[PDB]
Amino acid sequence: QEVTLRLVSAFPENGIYVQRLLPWIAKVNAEGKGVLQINFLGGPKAIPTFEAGNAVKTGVVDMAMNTGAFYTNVMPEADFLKLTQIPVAEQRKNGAFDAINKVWNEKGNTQYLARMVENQPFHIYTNKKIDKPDLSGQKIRISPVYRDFFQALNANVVTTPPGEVYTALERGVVDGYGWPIGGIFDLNWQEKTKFRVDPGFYDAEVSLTMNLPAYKKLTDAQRNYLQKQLLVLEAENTFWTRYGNVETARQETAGIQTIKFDAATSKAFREKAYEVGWAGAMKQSPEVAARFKTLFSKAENLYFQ
Ligand SMILES: O=C(O)C(=O)c1ccccc1
Ligand SMILES: O=C(O)C(=O)c1ccccc1
Repeated sequence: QEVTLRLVSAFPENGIYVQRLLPWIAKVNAEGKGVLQINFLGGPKAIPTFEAGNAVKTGVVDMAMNTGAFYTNVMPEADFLKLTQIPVAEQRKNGAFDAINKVWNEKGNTQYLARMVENQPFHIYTNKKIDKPDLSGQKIRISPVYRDFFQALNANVVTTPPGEVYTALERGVVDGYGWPIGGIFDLNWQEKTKFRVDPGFYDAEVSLTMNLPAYKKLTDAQRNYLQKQLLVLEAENTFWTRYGNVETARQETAGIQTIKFDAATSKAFREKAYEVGWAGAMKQSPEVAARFKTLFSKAENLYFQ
């Protein structure tokens, strides 16, 4: 009657995302005895960051906390969730959530369960000051989130998982990196970060996913309980707006300088991120990308303007 599901984190255990995950697992377990439990396996030391998506697809683990940016090896469509401009509660009402799950099911043998990070724009962080929206000469650490935009800004790019960013900065292998507004202190990157470029762009996606067979094997009661707890997790996404503000102030206090462009240049920079981001998605998966685009836009922005 009680099922135990094995869950891995693609992010380091000392980061904010695992700090959010563990109290939720604790609640699931405390309230789920006799019904459903989650066995947290650990972070990248258990399964490498870029392998967690495949581990879920193949059932080596039941569940993961991960970003689609880390499992483009399963399906390139996985990276598209950075382009959401409505929050997950609204995605559940407008068909976006179901559309995501349809693709994840078919192309990845994966059920898309919940989004536990949103309202976290991405930024360029760098040690080489710029005064225009261009990165010529710079070598920047990335995941797939940033590839299209940073290449369009003339950056050289190199892929690393989050746990190798500190080392890349320490060795001076990169001038900078992409990351959300929040979290740069968790793995001590502030030590080697001089600037953050504004504005931010896209919206970070960190979600829970599950092996599709394992999801289908749940009893109705187990699935209903899991769903209740998944919505409980998402209801706490109000945190992210607070965290963004605190982290922005924390960077200023730490002496990280904000690079700002004028109003027109800033507006065009964020527009460019979305234009090239969607153009890349469209090349990668025309039908899925086009469909997601119509479901991911703000209600106020989806028609003629
Ligand atoms: O820069 C990354 O590693 C990345 O892709 C990501 C995605 C979501 C949240 C934080 C980082
Ligand atoms: O709201 C905060 O002060 C904040 O940034 C934070 C960070 C981690 C846990 C709790 C709060």
